[PDB]
Amino acid sequence: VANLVDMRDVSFTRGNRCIFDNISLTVPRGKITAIMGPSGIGKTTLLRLIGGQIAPDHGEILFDGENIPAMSRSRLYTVRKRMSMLFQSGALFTDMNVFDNVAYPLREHTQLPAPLLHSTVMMKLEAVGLRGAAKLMPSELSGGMARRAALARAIALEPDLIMFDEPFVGQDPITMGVLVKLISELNSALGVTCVVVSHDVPEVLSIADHAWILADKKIVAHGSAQALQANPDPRVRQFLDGIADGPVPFRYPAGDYHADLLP
Amino acid sequence: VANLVDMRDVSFTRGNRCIFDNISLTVPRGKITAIMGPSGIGKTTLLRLIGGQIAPDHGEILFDGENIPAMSRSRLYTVRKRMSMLFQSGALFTDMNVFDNVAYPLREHTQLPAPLLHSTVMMKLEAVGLRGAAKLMPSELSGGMARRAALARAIALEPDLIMFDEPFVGQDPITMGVLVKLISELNSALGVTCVVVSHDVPEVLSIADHAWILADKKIVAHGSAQALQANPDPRVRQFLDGIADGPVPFRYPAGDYHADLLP
Amino acid sequence: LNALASLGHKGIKTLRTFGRAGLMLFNALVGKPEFRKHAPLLVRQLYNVGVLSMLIIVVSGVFIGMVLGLQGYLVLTTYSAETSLGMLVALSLLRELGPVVAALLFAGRAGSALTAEIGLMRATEQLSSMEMMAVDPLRRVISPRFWAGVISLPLLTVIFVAVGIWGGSLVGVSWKGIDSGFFWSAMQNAVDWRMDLVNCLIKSVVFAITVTWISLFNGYDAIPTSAGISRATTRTVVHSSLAVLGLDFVLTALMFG
Amino acid sequence: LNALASLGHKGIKTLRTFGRAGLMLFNALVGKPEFRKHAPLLVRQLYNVGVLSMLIIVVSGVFIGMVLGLQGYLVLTTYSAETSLGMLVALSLLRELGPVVAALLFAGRAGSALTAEIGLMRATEQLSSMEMMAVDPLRRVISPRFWAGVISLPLLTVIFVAVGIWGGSLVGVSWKGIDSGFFWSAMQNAVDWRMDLVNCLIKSVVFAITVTWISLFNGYDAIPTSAGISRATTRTVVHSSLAVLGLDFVLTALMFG
Amino acid sequence: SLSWMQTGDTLALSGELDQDVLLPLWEMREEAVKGITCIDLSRVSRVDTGGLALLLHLIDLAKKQGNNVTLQGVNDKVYTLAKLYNLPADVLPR
Amino acid sequence: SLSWMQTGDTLALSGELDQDVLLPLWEMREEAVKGITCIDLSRVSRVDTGGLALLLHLIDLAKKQGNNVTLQGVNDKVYTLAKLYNLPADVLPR
Ligand SMILES: CCCCCCCC/C=C/CCCCCCCC(=O)O[C@H](COC(=O)CCCCCCCCCCCCCCC)COP(=O)(O)OC[C@@H](O)CO
Ligand SMILES: CCCCCCCC/C=C/CCCCCCCC(=O)O[C@H](COC(=O)CCCCCCCCCCCCCCC)COP(=O)(O)OC[C@@H](O)CO
Ligand SMILES: CCCCCCCC/C=C/CCCCCCCC(=O)O[C@H](COC(=O)CCCCCCCCCCCCCCC)COP(=O)(O)OC[C@@H](O)CO
Ligand SMILES: CCCCCCCC/C=C/CCCCCCCC(=O)O[C@H](COC(=O)CCCCCCCCCCCCCCC)COP(=O)(O)OC[C@@H](O)CO
Ligand SMILES: CCCCCCCC/C=C/CCCCCCCC(=O)O[C@H](COC(=O)CCCCCCCCCCCCCCC)COP(=O)(O)OC[C@@H](O)CO
Ligand SMILES: CCCCCCCC/C=C/CCCCCCCC(=O)O[C@H](COC(=O)CCCCCCCCCCCCCCC)COP(=O)(O)OC[C@@H](O)CO
Ligand SMILES: CCCCCCCC/C=C\CCCCCCCC(=O)O[C@H](COC(=O)CCCCCCCCCCCCCCC)COP(=O)(O)OC[C@@H](O)CO
Ligand SMILES: CCCCCCCC/C=C\CCCCCCCC(=O)O[C@H](COC(=O)CCCCCCCCCCCCCCC)COP(=O)(O)OC[C@@H](O)CO
Ligand SMILES: CCCCCCCC/C=C\CCCCCCCC(=O)O[C@H](COC(=O)CCCCCCCCCCCCCCC)COP(=O)(O)OC[C@@H](O)CO
Ligand SMILES: CCCCCCCC/C=C\CCCCCCCC(=O)O[C@H](COC(=O)CCCCCCCCCCCCCCC)COP(=O)(O)OC[C@@H](O)CO
Repeated sequence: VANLVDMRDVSFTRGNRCIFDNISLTVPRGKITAIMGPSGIGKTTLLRLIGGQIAPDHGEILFDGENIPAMSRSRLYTVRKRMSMLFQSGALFTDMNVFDNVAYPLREHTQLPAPLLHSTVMMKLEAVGLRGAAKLMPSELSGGMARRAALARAIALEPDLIMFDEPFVGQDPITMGVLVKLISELNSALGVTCVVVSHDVPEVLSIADHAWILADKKIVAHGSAQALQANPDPRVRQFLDGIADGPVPFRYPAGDYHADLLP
Repeated sequence: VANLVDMRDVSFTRGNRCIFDNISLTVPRGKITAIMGPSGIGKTTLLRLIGGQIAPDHGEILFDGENIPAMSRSRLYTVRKRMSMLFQSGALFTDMNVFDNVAYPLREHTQLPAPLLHSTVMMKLEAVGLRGAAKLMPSELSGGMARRAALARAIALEPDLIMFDEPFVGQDPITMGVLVKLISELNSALGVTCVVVSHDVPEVLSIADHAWILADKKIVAHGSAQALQANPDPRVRQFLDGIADGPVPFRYPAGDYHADLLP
Repeated sequence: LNALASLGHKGIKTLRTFGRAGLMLFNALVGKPEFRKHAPLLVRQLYNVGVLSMLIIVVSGVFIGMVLGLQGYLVLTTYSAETSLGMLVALSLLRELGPVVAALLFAGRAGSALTAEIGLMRATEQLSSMEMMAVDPLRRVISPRFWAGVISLPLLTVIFVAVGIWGGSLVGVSWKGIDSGFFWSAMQNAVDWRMDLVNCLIKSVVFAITVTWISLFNGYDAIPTSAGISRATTRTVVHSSLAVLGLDFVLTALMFG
Repeated sequence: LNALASLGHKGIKTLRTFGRAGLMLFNALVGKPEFRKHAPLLVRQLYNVGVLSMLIIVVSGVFIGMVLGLQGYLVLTTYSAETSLGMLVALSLLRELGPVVAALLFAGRAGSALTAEIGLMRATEQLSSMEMMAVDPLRRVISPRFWAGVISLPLLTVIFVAVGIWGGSLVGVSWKGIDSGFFWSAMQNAVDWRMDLVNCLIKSVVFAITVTWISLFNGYDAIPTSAGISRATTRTVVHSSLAVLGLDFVLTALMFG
Repeated sequence: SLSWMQTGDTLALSGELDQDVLLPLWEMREEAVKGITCIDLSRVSRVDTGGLALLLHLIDLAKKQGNNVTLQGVNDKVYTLAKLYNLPADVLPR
Repeated sequence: SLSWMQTGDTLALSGELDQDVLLPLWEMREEAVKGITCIDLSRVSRVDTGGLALLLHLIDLAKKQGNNVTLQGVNDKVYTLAKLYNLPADVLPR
């Protein structure tokens, strides 16, 4: 199959608020796919539909041709060894120093000796540049580097899909430059399909091959990087440029003056 | 005095880690001054030296000609009515809805009736665009808008100096576009001197009149926006562009191979 | 030795933790009365500390008085002295159980909620933004919560003793069939106003100062992270329970020794 | 009426909170034993729950036994029965004070630290990143902490009774001068192995299941914010203390009624 | 430092419209806007948000009991504040 | 699916160097690198990080008891992994 992930027509509701009415998006194999949008639309829920967590209300999510919501529990656990997820916190366990975090999925689904496990984790920690930090605890890790240590844990079982949940958020320009270099290197080597969810437009568009913009609950635009910087939609142009006023209003919906100004 | 704030030769230590060896910077009156640098250098401590909080070890901070560390407690409280500070959280009190947050310094140092206090807070809430959100609690505020409600509280007593502590961090491009419009409007009107501390380079340089780059514990560069995009220093060029490797190394300081690779 | 130098290092930083706690309470309670600004602040804190603690106090007092009435009945019925059950239940609550058990439940419910509240106000920079408006946070935040705890634990103790005596009579008179005229009259000429009622109030005021001072300081001195607040909330329950039970022995040797 | 519909709305969502708690414990304790993977995980949790609770248990047991020895001396010396002080101290600890007070201090110190720990593991997405590695977090995180609490509260109760009996003899024999041969021999033929020692262990196992199940569920079901974790930590201390004291009355009416 | 003097139909203000010195002029309402048709304001030093809200209440009072009220003499920095606070044209003329 | 056959001084591997099928070849060490001077590797399908670490341990063993060891036949995708993992030139030749 040319598409690794294929969401057909997905809907979701959280209590009574509606997120994602009838969205549809494809993730090609071997390419970096971006999903961008505003900062309250709940687009980290999109990675939990793909990951085999909370079920949709109506739709079909296909991981390499197989439907994830209509799937057994034991079938879900052996499919989840093919995909990985890097959380925004860098979700490291708070005991177990950086060596024991990376080696944790390799002590669970493998039969490797105590040598070739020391060599494998040291090679994974070197690909992200934290081989010297192998004995530090995660409380000393200065959380720009906690996302790099949780990226070495994500490539441990050699997955087919890595889902990134806001990699560039609150980060310095040097730290954003390191993470852009690492996602580009792990896609050239290893052939991994990457799905990046973010709202940092100039960093993400420098590496993505196909972007999808989720302005309202629909999927209002998609295309390449050059084909999105020429789109004429007003909702698309406000997000990609940073205009203060547009279809998302600067003023809150208020009443009128002369009733609170002169009550 | 042409300089509102004037740090002469300041030093600070936190236990035994040294921050800011011998820095010196001036803040002109009526201009927006930026202070940029990496994301672990403790540059929010710089706003607490100016604010009349924790004292330096060696130096002289002059607010309009008067030394803040050599100052009485009752003299400090009447000088602190001239400066304000916008914290990164948008430090709103968690009871007391958005009207009562903005009206809190106006019920403390003023004698205004119950009319002209309703009209003053409604004018301040309209300048930031949250007049309709006047009865919401801060737990419902969607924290891009919590920084706008805490900006209406900061302009309540008509200060001379507003210190911004990372206004653009983890924010969407539309939300960053609103805050750039508000700091530019409150400096054109009202003549306020603004001091912005950040590590978001393209947003801050679009409004700043003079930037100061704090790479190591020194004050390694300063100048205008065009005069900083032509500086040839290697430490300056890595921060302003986002290079992964340079004088701040990509690799952690490690040992060698052939001892952990082949132990 | 490298062990004696490390022990004297922890003995120095324990001294200046007691000194930071004495400076926090002195600068909160002293200077410029402000009876009109602080009177609405006292009533809101008297809701969080006092009204929200009434469920754990009323329900626990009925169960403890019912266990006392059942366990004291089986002892006294051997010696045909079961009409003295009301004297036994009332005196064992006015000493040593009314003051102590209501202070251990106050430290777990209201003492934990006070450490967690103040440490959250430093994690979100609310106490630093009050100093920038030239408002002293020690007089505006700390001191209305101190007086709300010193007022409400003596009031919660007298509710604990009242519903505990009622639960003891609910077992003795209603279930076991002791004569209710003998039950109540034996209690009334055994309970003195000075040895029993006043000594119950002295204990619950000493406990209310200690529990509230420990609980307010551990939030003010906490490390303002999400893990450092939870560590300080646990530290309140340990330090309050060791201080309530320790002071309870010293006041028992004084008042009834 | 608009009041009856709101009361039945809270009565429905209370039923499915009890159902979520029954599903959490069933899916944690049942299936595929794994005695070698979980044996290092049990020893680390037996340090956090058991070893770190020994300070509040040993110090509180000495003070409570000393108050019992001082208050029971003044009662018994009226009837010249003060050689029966050791029978009074030991029996009032093996029933109703050893089990109960050690469970209230276990709920405040170890029950609060278990709710705060698990709710922090959901706020930092550690439990969701374990499901992505195809590891069940109910068997790997919840169940080693359950058995560590069921093991360590019966062991902390027997330390509480031992240092409480020693503190009672420290007042009776050493300070007041009761004959130590009369003190210890009156205790030894009053304490039965079935009515007193076994009934102390049944109470502390029922209390250990209840306190640990409440404390693990309130962290697993918490709202994963810094204010929602502190609200769930307070909810553990209230729900554990009302359940310990409520079950203590039902077991007292059964065992000694 | 804020005094007001009336010349039949003008309410010529003088001084500074700061927040602290406006309690006399606030508690002299309905007694200073009796037959006023124009507010001079040419002799004020500077004005802030507290003083601008008092100016909105005098024009509101002198309209409900009379005409439409005109102004003059403003500093053209009272107009930058009305630009920032987004005041409509009917509560502050021209 | 990983078998090895020796021809005097070559250790021609065949199959796949996945992580699961390497426990025979790991627990046949010092018995397969006796007089080996060259490792053929021309008949392997694909290799991952677990298999590449086993290859580093065979070249290390066949150097401490003998010569410098050469290779051939590699897929030129074992070289992209050694580029990514930043392996030095003395632990993997050419
Ligand atoms: C001719 C033939 C002759 C035949 C004659 C044959 C028969 C002759 C005798 C028969 C038996 C007599 C029956 C005795 C029945 C009377 C028993 C009784 O009522 O005891 C009362 C209990 O109160 C008490 O202090 C006990 C009160 C306090 C109890 C201690 C608290 C229990 C828990 C500990 C706290 C733990 C920390 C908190 C836990 C976390 C003492 O009140 P009392 O009157 O003394 O006045 C107060 C003042 O004088 C101090 O004593
Ligand atoms: C650190 C911050 C401080 C905050 C302070 C917070 C508030 C402090 C107290 C509030 C009210 C206390 C209510 C107590 C009511 C009890 C007061 C009371 O009447 O008890 C008297 C003794 O008291 C006593 O031993 C002395 C016991 C009372 C002390 C209990 C509280 C201890 C701490 C108090 C410290 C402040 C005191 C300032 C005083 C200079 C007995 O005599 P009484 O006529 O009955 O018959 C005598 C007969 O036996 C022969 O004449
Ligand atoms: C009007 C009457 C007024 C009377 C006035 C009398 C004055 C009474 C003073 C009370 C001070 C209370 C201050 C609070 C002190 C509480 C004691 C305490 O801090 O607890 C532990 C020490 O316990 C300990 O060694 C044992 C601590 C003792 C507890 C305090 C007892 C109070 C006084 C009772 C003495 C009876 C003597 C009887 C002699 C016969 C600390 O360990 P820990 O690192 O794990 O911390 C946990 C965390 O650090 C985990 O890493
Ligand atoms: C000819 C002339 C004749 C002259 C003759 C004149 C004189 C004649 C009499 C003189 C007086 C007799 C003195 C009596 C001294 C004996 C008093 C005594 O020892 O009492 C023991 C106390 O244990 C007990 O259950 C009391 C034990 C439990 C105490 C209750 C716990 C207190 C706290 C409550 C919990 C609150 C919740 C927890 C707090 C949060 C009962 O043990 P007992 O032997 O019965 O064996 C056990 C089994 O038989 C059950 O009874
Ligand atoms: C929800 C998750 C479940 C996790 C389960 C956790 C672990 C569960 C227990 C562990 C060990 C319990 C230690 C208790 C030791 C006490 C056991 C004991 O010997 O007591 C017997 C009675 O017990 C009794 O009434 C019954 C009382 C014991 C029950 C106490 C725990 C209650 C919950 C237990 C539930 C599991 C039980 C599964 C059983 C099918 C008395 O007879 P005994 O020979 O002395 O002389 C009889 C003579 O009087 C005439 O022959
Ligand atoms: C081998 C022996 C096995 C025996 C097995 C027996 C089975 C025993 C079941 C225990 C269930 C324990 C579950 C925990 C329930 C704890 C009770 C509880 O939840 O507390 C409050 C209700 O209290 C209440 O109405 C009162 C609650 C009752 C407490 C539970 C008692 C346990 C049973 C004792 C009954 C004695 C009857 C004696 C009859 C003579 C809640 O309010 P609240 O919104 O503020 O929440 C705080 C927050 O929401 C603030 O917003
Ligand atoms: C109304 C009248 C009654 C009022 C009653 C007044 C009683 C209440 C007063 C103050 C409590 C307020 C809070 C005071 C501070 C809370 C108690 C305290 O000191 O804290 C820790 C206990 O240290 C500890 O080992 C506990 C250390 C011992 C506690 C002292 C026992 C009580 C005093 C016996 C003297 C012993 C001297 C030697 C005996 C001769 C020390 O933190 P530590 O350094 O670990 O840093 C690491 C990290 O935990 C915090 O920095
Ligand atoms: C043996 C027992 C003896 C009798 C015991 C009788 C029961 C106990 C009596 C009085 C104590 C009640 C204290 C009154 C508390 C009132 C104070 C209050 O309103 O607290 C709010 C709710 O509290 C609450 O948990 C609501 C409290 C509920 C009280 C518990 C009633 C349980 C009854 C059903 C249980 C079935 C068990 C079996 C019974 C047969 C907390 O919200 P908060 O303020 O932050 O904001 C406002 C907004 O959120 C509230 O809508
Ligand atoms: C070894 C053998 C012994 C084992 C002992 C077993 C005992 C332990 C079992 C389970 C405890 C585990 C935790 C269970 C849940 C904890 C108790 C619970 O239900 O929670 C709240 C209490 O509601 C409450 O009003 C308390 C409600 C009443 C509590 C029930 C009393 C006990 C059962 C009496 C029946 C009464 C029926 C009527 C009487 C005829 C309900 O949250 P609520 O909806 O507010 O949502 C808002 C927000 O607070 C959370 O959603
Ligand atoms: C009347 C009393 C009767 C006698 C009572 C005697 C006293 C009580 C006896 C035994 C209980 C001790 C339990 C042993 C606990 C040992 C377990 C332990 O090591 O816990 C660590 C420290 O604990 C600790 O608070 C150190 C515990 C200190 C124990 C308290 C000693 C106080 C002595 C000075 C007080 C002066 C008061 C006046 C005395 C005259 C916590 O770190 P954590 O594991 O997370 O990581 C590791 C790394 O951080 C530790 O370096």
